[PDB]
Amino acid sequence: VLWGGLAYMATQFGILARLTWWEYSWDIMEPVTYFITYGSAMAMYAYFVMTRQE
Amino acid sequence: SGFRDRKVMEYENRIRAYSTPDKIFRYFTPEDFVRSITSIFYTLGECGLISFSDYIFLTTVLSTPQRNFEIAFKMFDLNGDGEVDMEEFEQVQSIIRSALTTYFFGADLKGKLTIKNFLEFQRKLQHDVLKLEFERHDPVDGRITERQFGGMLLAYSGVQSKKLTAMQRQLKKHFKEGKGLTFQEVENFFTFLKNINDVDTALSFYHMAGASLDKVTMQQVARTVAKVELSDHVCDVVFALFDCDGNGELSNKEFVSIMKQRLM
Amino acid sequence: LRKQRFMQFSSLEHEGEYYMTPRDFLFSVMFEQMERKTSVKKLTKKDIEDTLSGIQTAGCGSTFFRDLGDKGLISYTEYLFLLTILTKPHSGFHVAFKMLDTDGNEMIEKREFFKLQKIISKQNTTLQMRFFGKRGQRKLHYKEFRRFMENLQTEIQEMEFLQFSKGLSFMRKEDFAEWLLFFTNTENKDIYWKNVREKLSAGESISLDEFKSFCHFTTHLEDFAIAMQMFSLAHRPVRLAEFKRAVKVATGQELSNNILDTVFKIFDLDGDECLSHEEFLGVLKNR
Amino acid sequence: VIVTRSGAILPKPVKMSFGLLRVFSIVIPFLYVGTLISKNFAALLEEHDI
Amino acid sequence: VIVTRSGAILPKPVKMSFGLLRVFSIVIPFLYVGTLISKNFAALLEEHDIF
Amino acid sequence: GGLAYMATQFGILARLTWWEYSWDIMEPVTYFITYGSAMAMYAYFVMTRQEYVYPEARDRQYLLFFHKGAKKSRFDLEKYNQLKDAIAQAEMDLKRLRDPLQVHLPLRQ
Amino acid sequence: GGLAYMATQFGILARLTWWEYSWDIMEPVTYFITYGSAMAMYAYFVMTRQEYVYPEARDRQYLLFFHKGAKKSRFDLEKYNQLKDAIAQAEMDLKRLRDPLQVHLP
Ligand SMILES: [Ca+2]
Repeated sequence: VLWGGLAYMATQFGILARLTWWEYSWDIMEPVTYFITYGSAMAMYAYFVMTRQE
Repeated sequence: SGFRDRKVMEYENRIRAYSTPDKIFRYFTPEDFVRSITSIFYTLGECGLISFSDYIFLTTVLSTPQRNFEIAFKMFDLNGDGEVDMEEFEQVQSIIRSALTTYFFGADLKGKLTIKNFLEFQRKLQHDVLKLEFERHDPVDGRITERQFGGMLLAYSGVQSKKLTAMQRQLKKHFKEGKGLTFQEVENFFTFLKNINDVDTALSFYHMAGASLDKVTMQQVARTVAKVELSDHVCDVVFALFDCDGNGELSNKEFVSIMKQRLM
Repeated sequence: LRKQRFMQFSSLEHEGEYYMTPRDFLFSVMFEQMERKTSVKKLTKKDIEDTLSGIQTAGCGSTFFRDLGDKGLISYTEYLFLLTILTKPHSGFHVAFKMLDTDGNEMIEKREFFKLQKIISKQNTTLQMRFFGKRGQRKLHYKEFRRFMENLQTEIQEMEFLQFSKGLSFMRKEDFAEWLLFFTNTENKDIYWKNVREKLSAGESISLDEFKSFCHFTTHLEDFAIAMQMFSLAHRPVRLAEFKRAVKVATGQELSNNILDTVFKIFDLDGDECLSHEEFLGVLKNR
Repeated sequence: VIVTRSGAILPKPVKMSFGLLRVFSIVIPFLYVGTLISKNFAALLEEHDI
Repeated sequence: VIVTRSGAILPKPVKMSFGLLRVFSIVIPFLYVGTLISKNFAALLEEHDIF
Repeated sequence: GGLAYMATQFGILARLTWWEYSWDIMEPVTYFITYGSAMAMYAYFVMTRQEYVYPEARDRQYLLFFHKGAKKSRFDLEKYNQLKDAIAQAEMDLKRLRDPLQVHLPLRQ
Repeated sequence: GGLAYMATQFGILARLTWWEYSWDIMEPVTYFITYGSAMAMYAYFVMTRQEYVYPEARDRQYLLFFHKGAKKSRFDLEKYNQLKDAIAQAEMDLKRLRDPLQVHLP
């Protein structure tokens, strides 16, 4: 899972690379890549609701 | 100079929107009065710090509409005899606290002209200020952009509504063909815009229901009340501009009333 | 929602085409709340002869509605048409005519239906009978139309005179207060009632001419206000004689000092015997 | 921690008096001076860029 | 945290000698080279594909 | 509830930036709302001395609802814990006796 | 005084983003402020071997207020510190002597 966790955070950065640089505009991707950040900081709080430890 | 004066450009606008005349004429007055926006004056053998009483008179030479200033003319004639010199004139000028007198009663200031010349004098002044403003918008081919011809309306109306403000901007989308607006097709409209007071009156039956008469007989009844003709396209953009509700027409609360209250 | 009110005062309907009796209208402009109708009478189609029978004796003068008395064909459209001519001063009169096709009634006959069809897009009348004979006959030019304008204005005005003087040809100076108060609608301000209760002396009265002129003066209210712009911004309160010549050139209708002194005596709460703009005009813009 | 090792319930933890209103007494009168020293700066800086 | 468990007071925590200088004199001159590396890199970058 | 607050905070900034106005006029609020939080956290730490970590910040909030919940319900709490102290204190002593009795080893203290 | 500065940095940027400047002209400043702050929160660690953690970082400041101030008011903290443990030691020695399972005093 640790490796599987990283491999996710290495493809999510791989998705937003192709999309941003040489398939779209950064001004198109950005309003997503703030949400993904906030998406994490939502789950990273949801985990605290389920598990009850930070 | 981005944000240098976009406060004073709005502030002086706010002053010219509603404020006290004291500082308003302190901006000398000789001909600086043209600041009242944002060939008579060649005949202005005036004295720089003329007055603010005449100023009060002056804007009313543009503020009072056509049929009404006849009464101001009559009210000016408390001596009767179709003529009144400075005795009553300069007195009611003093009650608030010269070139016009030299233009009316001659440089001698005594020879009392027929005060019927109050009308024509009112005619050219309304024209000249409108004229000079037309050059301020730089008429290309003697014509200005529909967003300029609509802009001066906003400059005339002096209202703070972001929607119609943007509608003024968005008009190039609604009008990308381009025709240009000549000085005559705008002067006729303002003479109508001057006598608005009677239009809504004449439009009261419509006002009892609304829709401001489908933009065409609007132009037709305009000539009736305004004594002057307008073209078709000139008003189409106006209905296109002030169509805030998007209905394709106007309510009294859409265009007319705002004009009516503008006479403050 | 004037239409909803038109339903209230009216009691004659035909498949929804509510016809107004001449009295309902006069009651709709004099009274404010009246409900005694309880009638759907006109369904029997006596209307088509009811009006035309009675209009043949109509008084063309100031009694064109004080002559029929609740029998006549008044459409909801025409109803509003009276409301607009209710408030027209002399200035708008020619224009109100000129607002119509202005090419003689040959182009103005249809304007009546045009008046009607206008309300449709929005969504045999007594007047049309007096305006166009029977089926679009009479050529009611401006002056002839203007005749109908002023008297009908005078009529609603005149009948109002009796309603406060209680029929008597003379209106107590105290009665004349309520009409002004019913006009300015600032009646809850007891200071004016405090003003009239002592400053006004219960004495002589006011005839119809002095009142009808005053009521007509208010028809030209705006043109007066503009002639008062220079003084209002000057804030100098106006004297009687000044106020006379003012309203003289303003409306063209002279008044009597017996009125305006009371108007002064009631509106000069500042006690300087001079009417500032906020004194008279200020309360007049309450409605 | 809800309860100490003994199982006893920890004391009612102290909330600073008027705190929620004690903090506004500093942030709010400083948001404004956070702004006004921008006006007096932009105008102090306009003479060489925008 | 602040006081020992016995109730005593913690010793004087250490501040390194003039460290506030020790950090400026290493952030500033490396803030400076971080610029210089770019401009020279910008030159070579302009002699090729991107700009 | 905080999750709800954190949920709408992701909607009223989603619709308001794709169907509605734009991105380039939400970002200068997008940023000011994170930095808006960072004060609150710090303000929380100044309000009460904790760095505002959830598994702690919950328990402090929980502890308020308890005392305010108990003090309202009039149920005693001081004498309860003093009882609960006397149990463990007495209990732990009994635990020390396991050495000299079951094992005959000197008592620790 | 922290929250003060942490509020003007919202004030300074409030105006500079809508009123008097653009946002695409003021965004790259807030970033170079974030990545300037998160450098201080590291440089602070190199100066004093701990992280910028509010409770600790407060105390490690608080002490330097204490040892400075106590040095000014001249009282021998070293003695107080020394004298303090013996209390919490002699007392503990007594509680160990009145041990209710280890009869020393009946
Ligand atoms: Ca951005």
